[PDB]
Amino acid sequence: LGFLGAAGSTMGAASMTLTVQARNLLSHWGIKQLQARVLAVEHYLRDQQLLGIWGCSGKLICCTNVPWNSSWSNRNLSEIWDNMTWLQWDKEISNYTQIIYGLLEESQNQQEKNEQDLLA
Amino acid sequence: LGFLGAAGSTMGAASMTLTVQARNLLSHWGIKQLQARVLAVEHYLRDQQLLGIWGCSGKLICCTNVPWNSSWSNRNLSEIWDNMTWLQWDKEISNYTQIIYGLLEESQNQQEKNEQDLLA
Amino acid sequence: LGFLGAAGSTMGAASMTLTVQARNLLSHWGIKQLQARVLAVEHYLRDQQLLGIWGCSGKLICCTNVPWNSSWSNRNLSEIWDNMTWLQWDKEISNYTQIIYGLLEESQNQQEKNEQDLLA
Amino acid sequence: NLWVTVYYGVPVWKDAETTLFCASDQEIHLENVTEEFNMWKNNMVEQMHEDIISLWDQSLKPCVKLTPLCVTLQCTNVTNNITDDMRGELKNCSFNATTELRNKRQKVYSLFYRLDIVPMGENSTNYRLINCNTSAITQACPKVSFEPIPIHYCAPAGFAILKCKDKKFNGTGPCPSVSTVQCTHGIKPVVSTQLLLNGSLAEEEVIIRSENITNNAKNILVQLNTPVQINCTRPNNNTVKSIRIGPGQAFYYTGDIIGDIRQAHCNVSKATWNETLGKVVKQLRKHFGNNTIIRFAQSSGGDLEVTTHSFNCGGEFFYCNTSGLFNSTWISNDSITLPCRIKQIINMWQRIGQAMYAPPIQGVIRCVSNITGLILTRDTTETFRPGGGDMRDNWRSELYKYKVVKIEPLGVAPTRCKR
Amino acid sequence: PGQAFYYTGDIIGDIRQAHCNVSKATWNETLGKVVKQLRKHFGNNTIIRF
Amino acid sequence: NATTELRNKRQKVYSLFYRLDIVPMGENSTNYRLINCNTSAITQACPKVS
Ligand SMILES: *[C@@H]1O[C@H](CO)[C@@H](O[C@@H]2O[C@H](CO)[C@@H](O[C@@H]3O[C@H](CO)[C@@H](O)[C@H](O[C@H]4O[C@H](CO)[C@@H](O)[C@H](O)[C@@H]4O)[C@@H]3O)[C@H](O)[C@H]2NC(C)=O)[C@H](O)[C@H]1NC(C)=O
Ligand SMILES: *[C@@H]1O[C@H](CO)[C@@H](O[C@@H]2O[C@H](CO)[C@@H](O)[C@H](O)[C@H]2NC(C)=O)[C@H](O)[C@H]1NC(C)=O
Ligand SMILES: *[C@@H]1O[C@H](CO)[C@@H](O[C@@H]2O[C@H](CO)[C@@H](O)[C@H](O)[C@H]2NC(C)=O)[C@H](O)[C@H]1NC(C)=O
Ligand SMILES: *[C@@H]1O[C@H](CO)[C@@H](O[C@@H]2O[C@H](CO)[C@@H](O)[C@H](O)[C@H]2NC(C)=O)[C@H](O)[C@H]1NC(C)=O
Ligand SMILES: *[C@@H]1O[C@H](CO)[C@@H](O[C@@H]2O[C@H](CO)[C@@H](O)[C@H](O)[C@H]2NC(C)=O)[C@H](O)[C@H]1NC(C)=O
Ligand SMILES: *[C@@H]1O[C@H](CO[C@@H]2O[C@@H](C)[C@@H](O)[C@@H](O)[C@@H]2O)[C@@H](O)[C@H](O)[C@H]1NC(C)=O
Ligand SMILES: *[C@@H]1O[C@H](CO[C@@H]2O[C@@H](C)[C@@H](O)[C@@H](O)[C@@H]2O)[C@@H](O)[C@H](O)[C@H]1NC(C)=O
Ligand SMILES: *[C@@H]1O[C@H](CO[C@@H]2O[C@@H](C)[C@@H](O)[C@@H](O)[C@@H]2O)[C@@H](O)[C@H](O)[C@H]1NC(C)=O
Ligand SMILES: *[C@@H]1O[C@H](CO[C@@H]2O[C@@H](C)[C@@H](O)[C@@H](O)[C@@H]2O)[C@@H](O)[C@H](O)[C@H]1NC(C)=O
Ligand SMILES: *[C@@H]1O[C@H](CO[C@@H]2O[C@@H](C)[C@@H](O)[C@@H](O)[C@@H]2O)[C@@H](O)[C@H](O)[C@H]1NC(C)=O
Ligand SMILES: *[C@@H]1O[C@H](CO[C@@H]2O[C@@H](C)[C@@H](O)[C@@H](O)[C@@H]2O)[C@@H](O)[C@H](O)[C@H]1NC(C)=O
Ligand SMILES: *[C@@H]1O[C@H](CO)[C@@H](O)[C@H](O)[C@H]1NC(C)=O
Ligand SMILES: *[C@@H]1O[C@H](CO)[C@@H](O)[C@H](O)[C@H]1NC(C)=O
Ligand SMILES: *[C@@H]1O[C@H](CO)[C@@H](O)[C@H](O)[C@H]1NC(C)=O
Ligand SMILES: *[C@@H]1O[C@H](CO)[C@@H](O)[C@H](O)[C@H]1NC(C)=O
Ligand SMILES: *[C@@H]1O[C@H](CO)[C@@H](O)[C@H](O)[C@H]1NC(C)=O
Ligand SMILES: *[C@@H]1O[C@H](CO)[C@@H](O)[C@H](O)[C@H]1NC(C)=O
Ligand SMILES: *[C@@H]1O[C@H](CO)[C@@H](O)[C@H](O)[C@H]1NC(C)=O
Ligand SMILES: *[C@@H]1O[C@H](CO)[C@@H](O)[C@H](O)[C@H]1NC(C)=O
Ligand SMILES: *[C@@H]1O[C@H](CO)[C@@H](O)[C@H](O)[C@H]1NC(C)=O
Ligand SMILES: *[C@@H]1O[C@H](CO)[C@@H](O)[C@H](O)[C@H]1NC(C)=O
Ligand SMILES: *[C@@H]1O[C@H](CO)[C@@H](O)[C@H](O)[C@H]1NC(C)=O
Ligand SMILES: *[C@@H]1O[C@H](CO)[C@@H](O)[C@H](O)[C@H]1NC(C)=O
Ligand SMILES: *[C@@H]1O[C@H](CO)[C@@H](O)[C@H](O)[C@H]1NC(C)=O
Ligand SMILES: *[C@@H]1O[C@H](CO)[C@@H](O)[C@H](O)[C@H]1NC(C)=O
Ligand SMILES: *[C@@H]1O[C@H](CO)[C@@H](O)[C@H](O)[C@H]1NC(C)=O
Ligand SMILES: *[C@@H]1O[C@H](CO)[C@@H](O)[C@H](O)[C@H]1NC(C)=O
Ligand SMILES: *[C@@H]1O[C@H](CO)[C@@H](O)[C@H](O)[C@H]1NC(C)=O
Ligand SMILES: *[C@@H]1O[C@H](CO)[C@@H](O)[C@H](O)[C@H]1NC(C)=O
Ligand SMILES: *[C@@H]1O[C@H](CO)[C@@H](O)[C@H](O)[C@H]1NC(C)=O
Ligand SMILES: *[C@@H]1O[C@H](CO)[C@@H](O)[C@H](O)[C@H]1NC(C)=O
Ligand SMILES: *[C@@H]1O[C@H](CO)[C@@H](O)[C@H](O)[C@H]1NC(C)=O
Ligand SMILES: *[C@@H]1O[C@H](CO)[C@@H](O)[C@H](O)[C@H]1NC(C)=O
Ligand SMILES: *[C@@H]1O[C@H](CO)[C@@H](O)[C@H](O)[C@H]1NC(C)=O
Repeated sequence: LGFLGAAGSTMGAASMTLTVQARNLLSHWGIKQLQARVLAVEHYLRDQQLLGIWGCSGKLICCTNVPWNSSWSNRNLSEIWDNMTWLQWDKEISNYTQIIYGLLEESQNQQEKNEQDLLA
Repeated sequence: LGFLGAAGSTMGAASMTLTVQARNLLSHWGIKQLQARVLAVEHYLRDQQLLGIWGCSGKLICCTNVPWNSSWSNRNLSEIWDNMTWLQWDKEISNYTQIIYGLLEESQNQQEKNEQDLLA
Repeated sequence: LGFLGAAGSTMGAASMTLTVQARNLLSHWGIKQLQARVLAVEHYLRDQQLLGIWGCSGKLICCTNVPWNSSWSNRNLSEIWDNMTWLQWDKEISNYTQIIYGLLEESQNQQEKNEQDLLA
Repeated sequence: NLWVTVYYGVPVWKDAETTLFCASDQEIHLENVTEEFNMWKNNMVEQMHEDIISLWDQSLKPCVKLTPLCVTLQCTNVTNNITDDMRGELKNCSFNATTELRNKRQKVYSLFYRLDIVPMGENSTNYRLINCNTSAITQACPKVSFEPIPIHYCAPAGFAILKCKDKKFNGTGPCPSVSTVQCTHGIKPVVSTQLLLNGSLAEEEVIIRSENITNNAKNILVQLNTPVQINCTRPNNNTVKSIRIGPGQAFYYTGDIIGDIRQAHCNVSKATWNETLGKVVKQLRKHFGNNTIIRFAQSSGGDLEVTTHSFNCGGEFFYCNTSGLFNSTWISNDSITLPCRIKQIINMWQRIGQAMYAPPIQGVIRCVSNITGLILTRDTTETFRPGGGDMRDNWRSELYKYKVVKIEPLGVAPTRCKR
Repeated sequence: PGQAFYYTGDIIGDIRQAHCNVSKATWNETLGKVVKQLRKHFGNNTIIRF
Repeated sequence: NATTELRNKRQKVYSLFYRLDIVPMGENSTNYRLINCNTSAITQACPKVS
């Protein structure tokens, strides 16, 4: 039930421990320790900025309007959520995360403009 | 009307100055000053992360689905909002804030899963 | 199509590149480099805090309930969005941004209180 | 059909290097995680190496620098009852030292080990200290101990340390039993050469670890599953005297020896040592042939710092001859006494521009320690000899079970949920 | 103690003065160009002396 | 008369200096000091550093 305890569990089980890991992301001699702390903050903020760009700010589970390409993975839901742990899944689609991230950004950019014109 | 000016006022009056305090949370010799600045940022981010975990990201007043236990405090609304300043209130329930924070996290975790299954 | 590429384009064109600039805001000898990094983070967080205070957390385009005073600028939409680049616009209303920011904060403070009383 | 869903707080990580921090004077099992470990490519070792050296150097910054002592010394034989094993080991050296006032000098005599001095012009009365031509010696502060106090290494937020709990793990490859820890166990920075002292023991069997076992250019780290106790002594009663060589600057030296002069030595139980080697041989035969010959031999060459067992015993620096431990051939209440030399001028790390003077310790010295592993090199018939000159191997022996990874909490997967 | 000082012990052969060589023609072309541009800030029917 | 690696020894050294680096003392034509001996300590640049 602690940090990374679910690392060996199935994706559908591990997805219930997202707050366990989220809370462990934040907290001349002594300078390299400041560099490590500053860097940890910068890393954290980049992931948070990215979620904001995709329209997922403030949440751990975020649904989008980006469809899945089976060229990315053609496994079904029982193969992915009831087997392939998150470590296994990450390896399998590592080659596609930049394509997916680009498509999440493009979608949010269309959504924010369509919503401003409906408030007009 | 300045920072902490409302500290001696009633909770229902002090609650109208939340932006006054929120804006004053952010801004070898010289190293201890960097440590103080890095630490101030880390503190800030932990409170913001915690609000996000509870589903209160981006707001100063956030209503939740967590009921009040009168074992925490059995005072009524006139006792709490028209007397007991925030300093007094903080002392009275200090023993219960970890129980309340845990219950806020558990509630948000159920809310995000119930909302993803209704978008399915 | 890169960072600040749209700087010489019209406001209505440049507004479509907001993610290009947003992503370039984050990333004794060596101390002044830590000071620069800590400062960059603090600057970033102040702008993000300010958007949160105004109720614009998590978005690049945010509509508000603050009307425009033509004392601030009496130009029409074709003058502003189909000419005056953002650099030109920023010069023209620089004298009024603190008035506008104050009015955005006041509006959000009324909105959050009206919404808590409708959930009651 | 299926839509991209974004998840944050995902239990995923990637190998990474970072800066670990100290902790000096918690564990999660990860039930179905198999992880790939690789000691020798473990950067925790490189960090520990640099931190130990840096802390060592920092401790000498406020200590007396012995530049007034780079003078000619006039050395004669010590007028005492010196045994055969000690003839030529000590010299009685006279010199003109500075005092707290610039226009005054004092005549001082002291005892030096022969290893710390060198003749000038091949002259038998005039000697200089060993470092006068390469460096300034700094005297270690008498109030600061050399005790190897345990250090724990802790990860920064966003990182984690994984630990391998497999009792038969040899430093590389998959580890089926992995846990996550906040900070490592306390590791004592014991500095020694060919015999590893006061480390961790193997849980079940002697473990032989090598980056490439068939490569004779690599060292073999042998972890024992039982300690071998070794008793070291300097059986001479030293009278320690001091002088002021400057404004509040005191130099410490041995004035004289009370009683007879005898050689320093270490004792290893003969039977325990023979059992230990039999176990090492059985495991070597799993990498080498079974119907083979395993021979142990003494170090082949190099200076005293690498041909002997070097260690700090009660503050003194010993250089013990281990040919009595590694002289046997294995084909298909006695003790072993190991003679030891003592030095006051040492270089610690394999460096040229630094030297330290270890002031002598008053009285008679005895220390007891555990041999918890060996460092061997390899030349039918295979021959193994003691190695261990590079301190990074001492630290690999404790850090081999730990790995540092970076946490990567953001990820995506297909679901039936759409915005 | 490990501190070496370096110095010139001697000179082999004759002792001559160190010097630099600038092409005469290239230098005169260079100044002519500089003068033409100085005359855009100073008068045209002027004298420029180096 | 230069110092040596031992404190109680001296060595006789001769070297060539440029006149710009030395100054006469008391207007004496045999006795000169280095230029900086009255204002600073000279540090020798390391020969291994370009
Ligand atoms: C392997 O581990 C063993 C077990 O820990 C270790 O043996 C210990 O060594 C220390 C240091 O030599 C011993 O501590 C000393 O004991 C004497 C006798 O009572 C004291 O007088 C000493 O105090 C003086 O010196 C100190 C500086 O060292 C001063 O700070 C102090 O004020 C005094 O002037 C000191 O307490 C300890 O007793 C032994 N332990 C046992 C069980 O024998 C061994 O050294 C380790 N081996 C290696 C190579 O690291
Ligand atoms: C190491 O072993 C030797 C024996 O080989 C020990 O020497 C004896 O010490 C006692 C005193 O305790 C004397 O009475 C004996 O006469 C000594 N014997 C010999 C042959 O010299 C020695 O003490 C042991 N070691 C250590 C490290 O203390
Ligand atoms: C080192 O040599 C000195 C002499 O140079 C020894 O000290 C002398 O000892 C005799 C007795 O044998 C005394 O009468 C003298 O007065 C002492 N001289 C001085 C200057 O103290 C000294 O004992 C020798 N050191 C050792 C360890 O044997
Ligand atoms: C440890 O002691 C042994 C003797 O027991 C030394 O070995 C001798 O080394 C010389 C070369 O200097 C050879 O000629 C002899 O044949 C060797 N003797 C034996 C019995 O093999 C060894 O050199 C010593 N080691 C150290 C570091 O002092
Ligand atoms: C600087 O002066 C020294 C003498 O003070 C010159 O060295 C001598 O040269 C003669 C030959 O002309 C030798 O016989 C001497 O033995 C040398 N003396 C020493 C101390 O080496 C030296 O050559 C002069 N330097 C220069 C550059 O001319
Ligand atoms: C799905 O992807 C199809 C093939 O795209 C190519 O292969 C994948 C693995 C990536 O490497 C990508 O960069 C390549 O272009 C497309 O042909 C198909 O149109 C895509 N489906 C969409 C976007 O509707
Ligand atoms: C989900 O998929 C299950 C496994 O399918 C088979 O094995 C995988 C690894 C692929 O090679 C695939 O092409 C094979 O057919 C099926 O047994 C299961 O019925 C599927 N579930 C649904 C609802 O379709
Ligand atoms: C309200 O709390 C009741 C008592 O809970 C106990 O006392 C409080 C003060 C805390 O110390 C808590 O940890 C103790 O368990 C519960 O019996 C009651 O069920 C709670 N009401 C709820 C949760 O419905
Ligand atoms: C709110 O509470 C007022 C005070 O109640 C009394 O004093 C407090 C401190 C407790 O000891 C409580 O048990 C006492 O009864 C009441 O006067 C007031 O009527 C209450 N208001 C409402 C709407 O119920
Ligand atoms: C619009 O502004 C009018 C004039 O306000 C004054 O001039 C502007 C440029 C600022 O300097 C401001 O501080 C001055 O007060 C107001 O008279 C008018 O009421 C404003 N419109 C609103 C707020 O409804
Ligand atoms: C938008 O404005 C255009 C320009 O208006 C004229 O020039 C500006 C700079 C001011 O001085 C203004 O007072 C002048 O009248 C008009 O040509 C255009 O028709 C306007 N568009 C609409 C929809 O009203
Ligand atoms: C590990 O696998 C077993 C099934 O073999 C399962 O019961 C257990 O819950 C899994 N562990 C974790 C952390 O999911
Ligand atoms: C693993 O995948 C299969 C489909 O390939 C599915 O039937 C099963 O539910 C998944 N998990 C288990 C329990 O094996
Ligand atoms: C991913 O990319 C590698 C090349 O970098 C390729 O060999 C592999 O087949 C790709 N497919 C996967 C694992 O999705
Ligand atoms: C302090 O108490 C008085 C009543 O005694 C009240 O009028 C005043 O507003 C209070 N001060 C603050 C800051 O609320
Ligand atoms: C304080 O509490 C009482 C109820 O206990 C309430 O009637 C009153 O409004 C509160 N504030 C004042 C004005 O005293
Ligand atoms: C809070 O806890 C303390 C003990 O830590 C206890 O004495 C006190 O009665 C508790 N009650 C309050 C003030 O809510
Ligand atoms: C610059 O102005 C020209 C019109 O003169 C326009 O076509 C071009 O797109 C503008 N450049 C940018 C970056 O907008
Ligand atoms: C510039 O402003 C005028 C109105 O003043 C408008 O008609 C035109 O669309 C704008 N842009 C262009 C294309 O000149
Ligand atoms: C802005 O303020 C300046 C004085 O600071 C004033 O001269 C100018 O007219 C003002 N108007 C603009 C450019 O909006
Ligand atoms: C001094 O000791 C050496 C042994 O290192 C020996 O060869 C020499 O003869 C001795 N000299 C005297 C005068 O005793
Ligand atoms: C110490 O100084 C005396 C002169 O006072 C000298 O005779 C003696 O040789 C010097 N000692 C050494 C080691 O040089
Ligand atoms: C110092 O002298 C020894 C000989 O006694 C020699 O081996 C060593 O290389 C010399 N050190 C330096 C820096 O020249
Ligand atoms: C260590 O274990 C790995 C994996 O089984 C094996 O390939 C390697 O040869 C072993 N090395 C030694 C020295 O035992
Ligand atoms: C291990 O060493 C042998 C020589 O004994 C060499 O042939 C082999 O390539 C080396 N293997 C690796 C992985 O370096
Ligand atoms: C060593 O000398 C001291 C006097 O300084 C004496 O008290 C002690 O008993 C002696 N120890 C031995 C082993 O001779
Ligand atoms: C080392 O000393 C202990 C007592 O401290 C003794 O029991 C043991 O037998 C000795 N070991 C050897 C090899 O002499
Ligand atoms: C060491 O073990 C070998 C092999 O069993 C045996 O022949 C030899 O006598 C043993 N030596 C000692 C000292 O026990
Ligand atoms: C080597 O000998 C041992 C007995 O000492 C035996 O158990 C093992 O199976 C043998 N290995 C081979 C490859 O013959
Ligand atoms: C090895 O042991 C033999 C006796 O078996 C002995 O003669 C020889 O000198 C020893 N070698 C060393 C280096 O001690
Ligand atoms: C040697 O190991 C034993 C067993 O773990 C331990 O009790 C003893 O203290 C150790 N000896 C030393 C000197 O650390
Ligand atoms: C400088 O040297 C180059 C050859 O390196 C030669 O061609 C050129 O003419 C020389 N310039 C002058 C001014 O002498
Ligand atoms: C200066 O003279 C140049 C010709 O060398 C001519 O082109 C230029 O126009 C003249 N400028 C003025 C101000 O007369
Ligand atoms: C050193 O002496 C020179 C004359 O040779 C003089 O000009 C200079 O000012 C003096 N420097 C100082 C610091 O007095």
